[PDB]
Amino acid sequence: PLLYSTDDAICSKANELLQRSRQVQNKTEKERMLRESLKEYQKISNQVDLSNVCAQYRQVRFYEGVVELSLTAAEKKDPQGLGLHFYKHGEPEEDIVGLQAFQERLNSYKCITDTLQELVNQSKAAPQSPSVPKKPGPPVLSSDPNMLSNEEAGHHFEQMLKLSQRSKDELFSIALYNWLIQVDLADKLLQVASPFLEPHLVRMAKVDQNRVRYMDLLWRYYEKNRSFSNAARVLSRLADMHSTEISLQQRLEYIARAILSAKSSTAISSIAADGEFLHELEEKMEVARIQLQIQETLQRQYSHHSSVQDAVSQLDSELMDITKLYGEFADPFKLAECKLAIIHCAGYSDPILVQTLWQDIIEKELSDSVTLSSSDRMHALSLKIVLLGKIYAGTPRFFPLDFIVQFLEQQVCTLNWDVGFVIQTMNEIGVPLPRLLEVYDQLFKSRDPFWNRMKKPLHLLDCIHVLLIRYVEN
Repeated sequence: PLLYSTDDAICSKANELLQRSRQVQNKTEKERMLRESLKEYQKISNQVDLSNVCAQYRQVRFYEGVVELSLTAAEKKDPQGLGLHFYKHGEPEEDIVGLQAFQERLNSYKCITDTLQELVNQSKAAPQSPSVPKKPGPPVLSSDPNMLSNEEAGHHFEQMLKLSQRSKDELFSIALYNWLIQVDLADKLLQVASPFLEPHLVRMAKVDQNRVRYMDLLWRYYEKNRSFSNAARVLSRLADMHSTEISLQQRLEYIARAILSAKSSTAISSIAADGEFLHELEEKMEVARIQLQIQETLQRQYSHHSSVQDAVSQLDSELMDITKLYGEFADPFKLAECKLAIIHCAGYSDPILVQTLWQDIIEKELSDSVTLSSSDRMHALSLKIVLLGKIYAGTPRFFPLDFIVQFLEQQVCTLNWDVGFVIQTMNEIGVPLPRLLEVYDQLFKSRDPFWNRMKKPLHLLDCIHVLLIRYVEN
């Protein structure tokens, strides 16, 4: 009906590919004339609709058409920098207007993957010599030159890669890679190190939801540099600030970083930002290990089989906001050792508080031991106390003898054992020996109930005398 299209976006390319098959081979005939025709006689083709025309373009290996026509496309898509702030502005689509020009960009992305698969693959014969109906897309492999110039695809690779490495702008680099680099067998983005890789990586990291998909890549690819001894440089970026909560991986990181932890080493310039932060991380590491020990006990309890009804009233509200929450509050199993452990881990200074925690701990261990003790209640007590005194480096004001001693004398009173052995438990916990003398002299005055029955003066003085002369702190 007189219909006539002066400029054609795809018909020209379709016809030209028909001629490429029948008249002009891209690699061996009229390559420069084909480029020039591509720009000036196929300038109208510029933007090509992913269609049958593109399917017949796939069988030939030419790609200078892809890159330059895409340039003219970004010309006919972004007239004056529309693309630059498209990503650069960042997630405004939440409306009918935002998801508008994504069309044919997502199509070029999915299509690129389709092209990657079909172009990389082989013909019917190459995967299977005999040929049944042929899938459109795979390159045919027949009557290839005697010389091993048959494998054009290899330099096709080299060419397209140069295209990636070399461009006036970033248009065919960053823009057409969305559904190609996040699919199998893509090595261009990793090999290239553009000065814009890092900013896109930080932008992806900013959103936790976006970050998780790229998280393993996010740490490495984000940093061009080895980042040899980065500690909390990705940790600030790391989401949920999850240092002491899960403890099924936090300790894995703690050990795999602490068998290299270098404190006072001057590895990183900002002590306040890295040294101070990693110091807090070390405190948190103690927190996580201790809380994890709480978890392991409560989880493998036989007396407490399932843990369905108690743990979630604690976990759902705060999983691990603060250590003392679970250390002093969130332990239905009634652990008190955790309470004083977090009073040392999280410093609190009440003689009455510290003292009561001591009594609560002693009563907890004796009660558990009667229910279950390896040998002698005192021996189980020794197990627990060395465990506590090893994880916690002793603080001189935070480990007063006066507090422990009354309960130790209570234990000697209740459970009769060799006098040298209670001395061995306290001695092996590292308890101050000067304060041992001072406490055992203050306490002796007035014959306090704890020191009654005079079990030690029997042979303790002489045993400790000989023990000391041969050896210290014994």
